[PDB]
Amino acid sequence: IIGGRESRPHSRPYMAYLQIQSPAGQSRCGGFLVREDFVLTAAHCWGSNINVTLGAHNIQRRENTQQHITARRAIRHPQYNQRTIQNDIMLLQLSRRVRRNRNVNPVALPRAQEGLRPGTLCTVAGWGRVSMRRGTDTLREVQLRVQRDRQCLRIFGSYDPRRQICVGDRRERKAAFKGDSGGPLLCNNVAHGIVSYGKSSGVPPEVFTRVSSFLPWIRTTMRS
Ligand SMILES: *P(=O)(O)[C@H](Cc1ccccc1)NC(=O)[C@@H]1CCCN1C(=O)[C@@H](NC(=O)CCC(=O)O)C(C)C
Repeated sequence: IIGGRESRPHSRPYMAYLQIQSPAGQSRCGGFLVREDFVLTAAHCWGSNINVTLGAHNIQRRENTQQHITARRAIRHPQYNQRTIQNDIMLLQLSRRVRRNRNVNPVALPRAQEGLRPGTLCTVAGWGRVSMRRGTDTLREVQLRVQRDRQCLRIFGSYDPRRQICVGDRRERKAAFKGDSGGPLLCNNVAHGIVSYGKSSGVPPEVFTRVSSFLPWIRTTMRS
């Protein structure tokens, strides 16, 4: 997270930290709990072995609020396109349900087909880098403004307004960045987006997967 602030500890109980493949550091992403046994994240964060940490603030410390659970299945959307980074969404079915408590609980999802007005203020959180030079050990967050699709439509070749959201005012140095992929974009306390990609500079606007477009697939995968 660039341009944000450290989150009040344990105030976003749905946040998940993903350790992808061995050794401990092969790759990292964020995610968010959507049910006691399921975490939503970005498909590009896929790995053969994924260790999910819930209840954390400082991911470099053994905190007593932390629950570490391995992902039993990592279900990438069927049409995920690694080249264009399209349909960048994945469900992680946990090997055991989390023990639900104040520090560990699911976030609300939007209703299907629910859109979002440009200009809307949303919050994104994560353990990603804060600059090209440094990272963070603790959770941070920042408020970003929803942009007109039109703007991303002209900046990123493979942008699809029906499945993605254009996010962040170029005028502010605020953005999700490396390591924040898979994290949620919370708009009025509902998880509307998933951090997907942007410019290597970290300069906004950037692209988030639009969760409300995948509700039927989400619901099918968790039910079935
Ligand atoms: P996530 O893995 O932590 C990451 C998050 C991010 C957000 C905004 C800016 C930079 C990073 N996502 C990625 O690294 C994704 C997934 C692999 C490719 N990708 C990138 O976003 C890349 N950018 C693009 O392909 C667009 C480049 C452009 O139009 O300039 C690179 C690797 C940053």
